[PDB]
Amino acid sequence: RGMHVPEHVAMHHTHDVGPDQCCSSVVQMIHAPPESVWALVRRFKVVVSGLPAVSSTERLEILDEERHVISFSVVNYRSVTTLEGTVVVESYIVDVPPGNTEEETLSFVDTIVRCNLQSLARSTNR
Amino acid sequence: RGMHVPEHVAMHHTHDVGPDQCCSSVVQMIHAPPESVWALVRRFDNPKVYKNFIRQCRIVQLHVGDLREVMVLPAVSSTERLEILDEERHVISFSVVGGDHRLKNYRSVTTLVVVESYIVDVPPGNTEEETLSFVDTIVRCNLQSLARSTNRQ
Repeated sequence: RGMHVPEHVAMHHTHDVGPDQCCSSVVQMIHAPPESVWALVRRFKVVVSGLPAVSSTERLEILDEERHVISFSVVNYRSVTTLEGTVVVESYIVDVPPGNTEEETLSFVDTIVRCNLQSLARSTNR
Repeated sequence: RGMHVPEHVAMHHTHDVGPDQCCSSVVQMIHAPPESVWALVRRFDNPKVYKNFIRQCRIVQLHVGDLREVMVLPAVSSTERLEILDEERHVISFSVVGGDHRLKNYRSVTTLVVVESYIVDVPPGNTEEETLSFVDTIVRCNLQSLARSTNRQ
């Protein structure tokens, strides 16, 4: 967006759009210290079942302990995650393969992140 | 929370866990008044108010006995009722009669002590350590989504 401190969020959360490629931002912050949050955002659970099958092909491309950055990816995703307490932004990338529209998908890959960075705040109250 | 909590968590939750009919609770706590909590949640018209992964939803000619047409990827679509809309003792329950989807019998009791009880005809022709975990997580996200939208935190 142009956050409070988009500084390590810069090169990362900056993703290239495309003709089929997409991406978006988030608002979820925590008041427990940041390194106490990183703690949990470092140990690779949050398929979720539902549909008959469930596949993924994930991979780590960035790991930064000193400044706090872990970039997920697929084998298209390219999730990036950043940080009196702490902030936690979010962004990713994706595909609209014939079958839907961005206002279902990026709102199908949107709604989950809140339910993933919301899971993180409970575990570090405030 | 605690043990003086049956006030309306008796005549509801004390409920028929039959043979293939499972259920489970939900630890959640919000710093707004239960009245402030209730308004956000009361809204059965739009479940979107706070409930996740939903899509557009209508009704039938909100009320007690008036059906709705919520819908959620590939395919699946949910059709519910509102057996109980108790507005004084914060309680909503609603069954998914006339649904399109797999997961069978339902009566999602959301009472406020803030707890959501779910029931699922134990079999979707599948496991049981998954039927609970598939939904109980779905449940999880929503009440967590309930919390956010009111200034609990």
